[PDB]
Amino acid sequence: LNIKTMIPGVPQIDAESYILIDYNSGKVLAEQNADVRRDPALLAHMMTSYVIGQAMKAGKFKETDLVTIGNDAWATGNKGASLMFLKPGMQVPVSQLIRGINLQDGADAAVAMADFAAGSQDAFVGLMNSYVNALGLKNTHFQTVSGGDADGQYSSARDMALIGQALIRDVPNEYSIFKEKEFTFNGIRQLNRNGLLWDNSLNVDGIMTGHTDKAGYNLVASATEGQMRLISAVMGGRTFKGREAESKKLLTWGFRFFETVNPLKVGKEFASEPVWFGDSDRASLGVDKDVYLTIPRGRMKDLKASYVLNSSELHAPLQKNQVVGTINFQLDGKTIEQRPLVVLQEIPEGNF
Ligand SMILES: [Cl-]
Ligand code: NA
Repeated sequence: LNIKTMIPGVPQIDAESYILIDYNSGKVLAEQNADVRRDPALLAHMMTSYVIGQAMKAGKFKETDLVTIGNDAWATGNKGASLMFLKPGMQVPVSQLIRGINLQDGADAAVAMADFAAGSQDAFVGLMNSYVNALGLKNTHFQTVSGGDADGQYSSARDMALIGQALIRDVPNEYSIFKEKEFTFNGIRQLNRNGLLWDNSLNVDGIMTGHTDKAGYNLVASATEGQMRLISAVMGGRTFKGREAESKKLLTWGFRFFETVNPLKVGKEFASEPVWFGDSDRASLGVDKDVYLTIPRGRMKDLKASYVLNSSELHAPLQKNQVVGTINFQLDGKTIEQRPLVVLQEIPEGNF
């Protein structure tokens, strides 16, 4: 009812679905049909990139390793021109192939990497589906690594934003690939088709874009402003003209009306409480995971922190990171965010 306590209107987005989330807090800022199962088109390669990134993180291979191209990679919609051939017998560096997945149809480079990383396309696809389970995605399923007609291949705006968040969070060295405006594939210079990388009003460093007639226009974008990072997923975009415009509009809106606060870090003492029957007198209390809250912009000065304990008194023995209560964060008297209150240091039984 104030200009201070206002609820912002969401801009009109000419697309079938969308979601906008904060990367750190995972807070959902805006959504429409975010769980509707859709053709992801070329965004499916975000999951391809994710699995590849996990393989490299785990030291399975390196960007300098040479990959031989098979007949499997050649058979994808079968050189009559195109110096963009991944022809059989070639041995391409992993560096070229992981970037070539992002480029044009990633089909032949994705098929080559699938065999390299997982032995076969089917096994690799099994890995994409195990990570759908690991990431908790409820509306994503993969059928193929090449391109994406595939009638049993789908995702949603939310699930695609979550894949973008995991890419950034879990495999940042693979995520770095996405901001490169240009790279050389097979000796020929390519440009990044994420045009928002050239936007000087926004700091966008990801992620992927893809259009087909059945899937419409699709973009997953990530943008930063200081320490704040937003992720948008816009899918089933209706027009060419809005294919980057709609996502820009969403991203700028989330930065204008929301700010992400970090009230408390792992290991820092939020409160202390006395503990009975221990070797020590007081329990050091806080969190086991960094607290990130996304709140209305202008409100961070007004945010109030408090806590409640699971009990009347703390009794030893207390394990490190044992949950003993709840931290509540309030604005205007109402609790908007809660986190678990843990023991920061073990208090074994004793005397006291
Ligand atoms: Cl993993
Ligand atoms: Na590695």
